[PDB]
Formats: sequence, structure tokens, C-alpha cells
Amino acid sequence: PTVTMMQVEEKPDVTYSDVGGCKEQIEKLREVVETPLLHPERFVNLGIEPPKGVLLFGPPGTGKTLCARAVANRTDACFIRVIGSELVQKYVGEGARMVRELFEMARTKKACLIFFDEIDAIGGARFGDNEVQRTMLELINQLDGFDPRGNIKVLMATNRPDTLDPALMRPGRLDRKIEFSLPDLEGRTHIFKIHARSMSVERDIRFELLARLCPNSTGAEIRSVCTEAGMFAIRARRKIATEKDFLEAVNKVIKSYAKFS
Amino acid sequence: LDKQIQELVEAIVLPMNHKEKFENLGIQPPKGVLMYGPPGTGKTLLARACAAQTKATFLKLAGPQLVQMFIGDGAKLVRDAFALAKEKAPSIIFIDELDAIGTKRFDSEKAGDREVQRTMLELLNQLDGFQPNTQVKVIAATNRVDILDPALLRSGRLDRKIEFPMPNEEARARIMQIHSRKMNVSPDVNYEELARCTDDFNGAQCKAVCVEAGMIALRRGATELTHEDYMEGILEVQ
Amino acid sequence: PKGCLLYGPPGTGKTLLARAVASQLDCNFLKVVSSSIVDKYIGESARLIREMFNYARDHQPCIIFMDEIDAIGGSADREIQRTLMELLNQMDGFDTLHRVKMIMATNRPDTLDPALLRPGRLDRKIHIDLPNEQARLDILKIHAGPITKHGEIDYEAIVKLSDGFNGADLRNVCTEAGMFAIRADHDFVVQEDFMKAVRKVADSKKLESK
Repeated sequence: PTVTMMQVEEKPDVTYSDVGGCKEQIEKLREVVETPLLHPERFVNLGIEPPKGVLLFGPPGTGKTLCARAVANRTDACFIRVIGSELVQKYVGEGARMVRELFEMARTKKACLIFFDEIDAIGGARFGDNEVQRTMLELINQLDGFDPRGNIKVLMATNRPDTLDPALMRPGRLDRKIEFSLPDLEGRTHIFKIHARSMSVERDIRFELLARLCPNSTGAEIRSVCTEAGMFAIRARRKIATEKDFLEAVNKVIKSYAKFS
Repeated sequence: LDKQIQELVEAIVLPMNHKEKFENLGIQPPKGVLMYGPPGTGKTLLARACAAQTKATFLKLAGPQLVQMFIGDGAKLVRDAFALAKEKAPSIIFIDELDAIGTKRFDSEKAGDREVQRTMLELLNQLDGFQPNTQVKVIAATNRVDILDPALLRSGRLDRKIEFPMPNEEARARIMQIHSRKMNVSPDVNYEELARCTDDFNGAQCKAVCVEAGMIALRRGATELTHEDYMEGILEVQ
Repeated sequence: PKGCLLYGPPGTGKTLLARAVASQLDCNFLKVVSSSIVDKYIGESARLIREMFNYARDHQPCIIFMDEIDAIGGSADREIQRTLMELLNQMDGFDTLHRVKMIMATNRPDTLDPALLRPGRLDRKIHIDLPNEQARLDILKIHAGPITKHGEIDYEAIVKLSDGFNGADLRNVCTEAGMFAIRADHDFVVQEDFMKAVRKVADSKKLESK
């Protein structure tokens, strides 16, 4: 369908500055997604095959933002991501020709990077399952198998580490399994540092003050804070955003919404 | 430990192109080799180190793959694997975890084996009544030999019982020497200190050490891998 | 005889005879799993034994192999005894048994359900025992056929120096010495490799003959 051409993500977006405190982990995963792009020939001169990929899992936090990071920082040619929503669909079996045609597009786009999101859609079969066994065994034969190439990028993002087969099949090809490590008390101020390019921000706002009274407030919830800031700024006809104005939106969106959740 | 890689390279290479001597001395091609023992040796990694020496048509096949949800898949995979194997030229295919499905138990508390061992005994029918079986060889390996079918004692079936006597770190530096002889490494490698540092490690763990040495070599300043990056990888991942 | 019992208490050797004739023609094939009783799911395997042996009744010629039947010769053993009652009420059941055949194999004749050892059902039994100086010489002369030898021929030291074995262990050991003769890659095969290689490898099979 049209998702095969929707796989391309043009119109650049959120850049490197949405790192949620993972100053070292962003290198422990950038080393495979963005490092082999500057000098790919030097890795061939090193003798070793270029790295394959890493594994991000655990808590959701600010997930799916690092792919936008990998879109903005990759200023040469955007990559292809495969969400797990396209795998669990009626009339299974389309994912075989779909992964073969996005691998074909990967070979057509001069070694385009390929991403795989939401493995938990078909993960955890625990053997109606044979039709899933085809898609996941063929998925291993196309990803863990060196058929396309042992190359540039393979990755699985998920909310549950209960994957039986990928956990015992990754160490042959994949490596570097790291936790998500959502930002706590030191990353929300930096998500405010990337939200500094939003509606005009008065210099009276202290990002640490707005980022310390909000527990369990990863990029999505504080993204809704910066959204309701400008939204109530329209509802109040304000010209500049100030935390002392939408503090009711802050403690409302975290407290009045943290009462039942 | 070179007699278990040389005995295997022989046991899988000589039944391939020695048919002339097989008809000069009346010798049958060896078929059954049991590459059992504890982990760490890397029976799949070493079977890949020998399959790379053969470079024949390799098809994936595991032990518990017979365990499915519906009926009819086991005969499709057995008769499919021996349909392509029976149709094409003699090649090499390695399987693993054969004991996970070929284990009988007096206690009926929990076990399958109905169609897993009925289909597996259909495979043992294709190795039981098919004398033209001089075609593609199926190498089998188990993780434990506590329970074994007594009917598997034959020259065509599993006879070469290769045990893993806790291979020394020098053997891990030999399979790791083969798994590291391709990179551009500075020719100062005694293999003795980095072998001694690789204790209680697996083959894929040693390849993870070598890859880890291949990770920071860009940011180390030198384009040629050094000697301290191997132990840096050892202390890094494990 | 509608049933046979094959117990080779020393080593084995029944699987190469049943595999000899069965691999030759067998007129059909049908195999019963030794561990086809554990039945993780609901204990309704009886109708599948009626279905399988009912297909065996559908085929006019049929030979059924039950290898390693000493495992079921002991709700663990309850459904085992249920499949044993399927054996009783399907061998002595109601069917025209003038053409069907079945062969039961085991390892040790000590735990073979002496209630099942009652005659009538198990009509045939052949004990494969220590070297009688005749069966090992015959099986040695027929195993020496496909393998090549030199002019110098000796068999008394091979029958005498190899004890506690049968045609299976003698097949694996003699073919092992033949694989040493292909490890010597000559144009002839003297029986020196048969005496020393069958001697030492046979001693190793006596060490690992458990």
C-alpha cells in the first residue's frame, strides 16, 4: 500500500539535542548508526566488518524521538523505519514481500539504513502461531541472516524484553544490548533546551525549576507541557511564554492527570 | 585441541570427493558424527569454521523446530529438507540441540514427542530404510548425552562421539585466532596473555570481544588494531 | 506368529537385522514411538492409537516396529498402562489378523512386564548371547564381504579376541578398522589393521559398552 512510500521520512525534525541524559548511551548507539557514515572506507581499512546495530528496550520514556534524531543528524539521505504496526495485520504473509521490497529499496538507495520498531507486535509467540512462525523465522533469516549484508544498521525497539528467539539469536550478529534509561532530573532540562526554539521563551524561566517538580515526566508529558504552554498562551492572548503563567498547566497536566494515573 | 577440528574436517571432507577410493577399497562415506559436550567450544561456530572450509549449500535447521502448533509442518520440513537435499548435489548442513527432541523420559509429568518424535522417527525412517543415503550429510550435535536412543548405534548414524573436555584457553585462542586472522591487527599477538584472560568464555563471547576491539579502534587514533584493545574488550563486555 | 521379542542384553544387533530385512523390502513401514505416551495434553491418545493401528488394519500388509519397549515396561505409568491395554485389546482384539505383522524390540529382559511376557501375544523370541563360535563366524564372514582383504586371512583371533559383542559392534569395529585401512590409503588391506584395530577399538567398545 501507501505505507511502502510512507517509509521515507523527509522534512527534517528533532535533532541531537533531545538526548534524555544518555550522554554515553547516545555514543554507544551512535557508534553504529552515525559513526560508520563519516568514513565508511576506514572501517574497511581496519579489516573488521562494519558494526551491525544495537538493542534499545525497557521503558517507553521518550521513545521514537531518537529516530527523528537519526533523521536530523543524518544530513545526507534519510533512512527507513519499520514499525511493528504493519506486521500484525489481516491476511498475514505480506511482510515477506514487504521486507524484500524495502530491502530492494535499501539496495536502490545506495545502502539506506533500515530500522525496525515495535518487535513486541509479533514477539513472544511461545509455541494460529505457524503463520506467525513464518514471518518471524523468515524475519530472522532476513535480519540475523547475512542475506542482505552484515551492514550499517539493524535495531529493535520495544517495551517488553520478553522476546525469546531474538534474545538467543542476536549475539551471533547483533550486539550492544542497553537499557533505555529514561531521563530523570537531568534530561528534562535538555528537552527544554531543544524546546527553546518554540514560542518565545522569557529569560526568567529556569529549566531546572520546571524540570525538578515533575516526576515521571519524560519527553511526551513535558512535550505536552510545552504544547499546553503555547495553547494556553493562545487562550490567554499572551505574547511570550513564561513558566509562572502556565504553571497551572504544568501542575495540572502532571498532578490532575497523575491522580488517576 | 586440534584433533576435534581435524577429525571433523576429515569426517566431512573425505566423504565428499573420495568416491574413487570408496570404490577402490569398498569404504562407505561417514554420515553420523556426534559433536556433543558442554558449551563454550561453539559447536555452531566451529561447525561454521568447517562449513566454511567446505563452502557447500548450507540450510538452517534446529532441534526444537519440529515443535509447532498445527499438524503437517514436520513432514513438510523433513521431506522438504531431504527433498532439496535429495534433489541437489551432496552438501553440508549442521543442526543443533538434537537431544532437546530425542529425549525419552520414564516420568510422564511433561513431554511432547508425539509428532516431534513421530516425525523425527520419519526422519529416522529416511535414515533407516534408504540405502541410497550417500547424498547430503546431516551433522548432528547435542548439549547432553544423559538420555540417548539405543537404536542410534550404527556407522551411518551417530558414531563419532566427539566430547568437549573443557577446551583450554589456547584452543579458544585458536578458534579465536581463526576468528581474528582477518582484521588488520598489529603483528604483536602472543595469544598467551589474551588467551589466559579469556577464561570461562564462549565462542560468540570471544567474537564479541573481537568486535568490541573493532569498535573503539577508530577513536583510538591508530588505524591498525593494537594488543591492548583485546583485553580492553575483555574487561569491557566481560 | 503375530509378535516377536528381540532382547540383545549385551550391546545390540537387532536393529541391523530388522534394519536389514526392513531396509530391504519390509513390504510397508509403520513406526511406534517409545515415548508416544507422555501426552502433555488431555489423555485422549487412545483414539489416536485406534486411528493409527486402524490404518494399519486398513493396509493389508503391515509390519510394525516397537523399539526400546522396556521404557514402558514399568499419572505417569497410568496412561502407560492404558497404552498397554491398547496393546492387549488391539492384538487380542477383534480383527482379521491373518496378514498383519509386528515386531517388538527391547534392551534388557528383566523389566518387560512379566504380565505381558505371557505367551500367545509374544510368540517369537531370540536371545542374542555370548559368542558361540558359530554366529560370530557367520556374521563375520558376511560382514567381510563388502570390505576388501589381503591374501592373508585370519578369523580365530577375531572371533576369540572379540567377546561380549554381536554383529552390530562387530560391524562398527570391523568397519572402524576399514576406516583405518582408508586412513592408511594403500591399494591393499592386510588383516594386521583388523587384528590390532579390531582389538584396540573392540576394547574401547568394551570400556564404553554400557
